[PDB]
Amino acid sequence: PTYTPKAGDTTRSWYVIDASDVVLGRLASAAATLLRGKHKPTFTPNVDGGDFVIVINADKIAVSGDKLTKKFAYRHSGYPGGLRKRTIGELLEKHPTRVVENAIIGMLPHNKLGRQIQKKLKVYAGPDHPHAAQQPIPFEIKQVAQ
Amino acid sequence: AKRGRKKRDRKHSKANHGKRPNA
Amino acid sequence: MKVNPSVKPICDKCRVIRRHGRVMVICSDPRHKQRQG
Amino acid sequence: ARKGILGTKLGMTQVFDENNKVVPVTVVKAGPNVVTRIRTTERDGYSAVQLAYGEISPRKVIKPVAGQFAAAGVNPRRHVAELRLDDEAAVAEYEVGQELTAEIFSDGAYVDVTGTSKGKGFAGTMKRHGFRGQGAAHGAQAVHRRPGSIGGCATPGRVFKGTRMSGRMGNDRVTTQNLKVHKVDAENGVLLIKGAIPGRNGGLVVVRSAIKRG
Amino acid sequence: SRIGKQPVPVPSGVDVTINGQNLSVKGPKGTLTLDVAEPISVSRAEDGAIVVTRPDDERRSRSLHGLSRTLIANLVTGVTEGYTQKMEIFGVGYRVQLKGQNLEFALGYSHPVLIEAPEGITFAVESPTKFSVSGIDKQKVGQISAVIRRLRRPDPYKGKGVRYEGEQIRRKVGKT
RNA sequence: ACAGGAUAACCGCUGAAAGCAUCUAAGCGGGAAACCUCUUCCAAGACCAGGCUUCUCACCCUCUAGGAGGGAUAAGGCCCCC
RNA sequence: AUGGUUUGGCACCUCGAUGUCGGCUCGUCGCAUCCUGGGGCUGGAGCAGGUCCCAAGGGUUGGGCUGUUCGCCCAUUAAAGCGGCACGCGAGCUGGGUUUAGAACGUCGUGAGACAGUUCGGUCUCUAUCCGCCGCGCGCGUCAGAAGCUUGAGGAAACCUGUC
RNA sequence: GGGGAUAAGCUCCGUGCGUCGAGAGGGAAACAGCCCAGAUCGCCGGCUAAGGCCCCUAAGCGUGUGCUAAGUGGAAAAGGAU
Ligand SMILES: CC[C@H]1OC(=O)[C@H](C)[C@@H](O[C@H]2C[C@@](C)(OC)[C@@H](O)[C@H](C)O2)[C@H](C)[C@@H](O[C@@H]2O[C@H](C)C[C@H](N(C)C)[C@H]2O)[C@](C)(O)C[C@@H](C)C(=O)[C@H](C)[C@@H](O)[C@]1(C)O
Repeated sequence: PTYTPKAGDTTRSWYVIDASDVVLGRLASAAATLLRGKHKPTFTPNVDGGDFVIVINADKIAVSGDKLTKKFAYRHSGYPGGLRKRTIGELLEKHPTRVVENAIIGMLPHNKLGRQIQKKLKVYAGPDHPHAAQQPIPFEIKQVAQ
Repeated sequence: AKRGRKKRDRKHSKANHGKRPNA
Repeated sequence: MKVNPSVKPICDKCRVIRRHGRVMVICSDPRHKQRQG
Repeated sequence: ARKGILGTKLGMTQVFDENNKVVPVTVVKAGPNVVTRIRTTERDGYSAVQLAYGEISPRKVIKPVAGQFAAAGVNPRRHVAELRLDDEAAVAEYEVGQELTAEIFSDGAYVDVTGTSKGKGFAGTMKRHGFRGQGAAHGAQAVHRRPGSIGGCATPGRVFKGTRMSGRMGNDRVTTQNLKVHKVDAENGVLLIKGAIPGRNGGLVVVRSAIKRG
Repeated sequence: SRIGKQPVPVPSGVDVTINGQNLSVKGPKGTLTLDVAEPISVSRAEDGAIVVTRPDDERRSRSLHGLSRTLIANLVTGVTEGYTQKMEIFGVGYRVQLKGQNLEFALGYSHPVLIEAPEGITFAVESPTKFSVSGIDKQKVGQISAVIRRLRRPDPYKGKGVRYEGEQIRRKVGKT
């Protein structure tokens, strides 16, 4: 029988990704891989094993092309004519962490488990984070050559 | 009009090979 | 400023340019001045 | 800044101007107010002052509430409210224990009075949202007052959240704007606010200097 | 290109300081700051002049070359000579008198209009119906001269309003 | 309402590609009841379920002593009553 | 060429039932804008226009005739917009029209009868289970139990305008 | 090929043409009639077809040379256009 994680088999570690000057799409897919625990060989779809991912410098993140002014982030309140949109440029100015969060949130499974994964993603606008007591391991986005 | 043109278009998909039932 | 799908240099002074991805025609005479849209 | 003081609505009456014109004023008791606590940016994240009002027997005040008053060094008061200012330059005008009176206002200064409206209970759509009705003759079967159509049919097929229908009304906070104050009675500590302020006779109101005309 | 392939002569009284892609020029009339684009490298010939170079021949380098060169020459000329824009006003009862650093226009409106001088620009009135605006930045001199030109709507029938001296405005005839 | 920000149509400045010219490709500006703030109200079930304070801030029993179960309490609340 | 609202073409869902025109009450959406807002060009002197571009926040009257939608007319108005939502809306209302049985006229038929001809009269049923929506509570959670006073992410309301 | 307006998811014909009807499984987001392939049963073994290999989502943010600035990709005509 294939091995399946037991009660206490799961383990966690903390990763901090410098979001400065990283492409939004590229950074998000890297974080969405970490949070789901895809890197571990102990992966199991119905058990979360992802590692807490801290994203710092979340307001410097680079978006290519004209997407800073022509990409809208829509939201509907349910009331008739309640569809209000904010272009990415505005969404970065008011509260910048949202742009990184949504682009990660839409990368994870949408089921109940994907709601549990979100609890393990902390993203901050500034270059500093309060989680220094947990000793995050700095993480960088490379690509295995084939 | 909008509905009709969209159905005839999605027959061009790579996996349909240019044909689809009910055109 | 005429707005037509077809814009042409009506007179010899008329010049055809492109601003922000939209074709215009600029002439000293304001009547000739038109824009593609 | 935005002067404010907690008051009690006493009633309406009528007084005459120097030009012999008649003005219908509302008498508001702006009783002495004690500043119990000040909210600063470094402490709380906003700049606001917390007033207290009304006389209450010290046996009635509950122990958690009593400690808050003793720590601030003032006697307990029935109502405690808070006015939100907009900068630290305005907070410095206030200190704990300082007492406010009706004198902070002057004759002719536009004020905004806030209070809880009167209670009207379960109100129909003819009363709540000011619908029309349907005719009382020419054959109307039992529909003299009910609203009528609610939506389309099968598209959308739902009722479209936000539609106006029957339900409880009144008894909700509301603010009146740019109410001139006709006279600042000094001895009795009473404002003569020209107009009809919201509330019920003997209900707590908050009178503050007007946003628009201030 | 052809514009970009012409060295920028710096007269003897002008100081030029280069820090990579950042350039600052100091002269008698004041101090200016500029930054050049990434593709173009800006260096100084030992003769005491300015030379700009483009590495390749695509749109970006070819287009940026002519701009970047002629941006410096405006920068150097501003701090040695400066720019003065001369204007003149046409119309009956149209007056200009200077108040401090601000300029006031009597254009026939029910009220008089006032223009404030931003930093680095100065207004010098010569006659009631003729004045001038002077400054360092060619863009800022031309910018304020634009705003002044927009004070009154164009008038093809009588020509009332503000003008440039050499400006020739078209005029039609109001007959019927 | 007043005021502010980014804008549409439109008007521009400085400007090469293209010795000239061009509001544009790099930059900089003006610009509407529309948009974001501004006014009123709801709002921490906002599951990231928030903040500043204050009060109580401690007593027994059982199985087996690991955790759980039971009872009596404080600050406080509810019920009954006007 | 767009749009799919008009007159049609097809007969694919429903004939062990999808209630059909006008009016009322209630809305909501689009902009191809009637007023208000910003502009270009004018064979734009001024007042007033004409045409085109941007703009959907608010507003868009009361009556005479007809079952009328539509239309003509009387008074105003800044304006009296065009359309979608089963030609919105009858388990919300009317039944004037149309389309049952009575009756008459004109016309067709030898006759029973008939007329997208006209005229008078002619039952509008139902205790809301589920989603929906307007309101109000009970339980638990927010890592001890409680009480004050709040920031507010996110929503909702409003936005009209004339004369002097 | 006829009828139609060389319209219809229209209608009538031909076809050792197919499939559905009477057919599961993979692909086309979902989607009888399109593409791959005809299910005797079991297996926690392997190779492939159409289709894919940034995350959802399995396997490439694959290698070389170029092209695009329009989110073209990820709807369209006469015609306009340094
Ligand atoms: C009083 C009590 C009656 O109420 C009425 O008079 C209502 C008002 C009729 O509407 C009368 C009145 C009226 C105007 O319709 C409202 C007229 O159109 C016809 C004659 O029906 C009804 C409901 C008819 O339905 C209608 O039948 C139509 C053929 C189809 C229609 N719809 C589904 C397609 C449907 O509603 C129908 C067949 O008589 C129902 C059957 C079962 C009955 O006989 C029942 C037992 C009746 O005794 C009754 C309901 O109690």
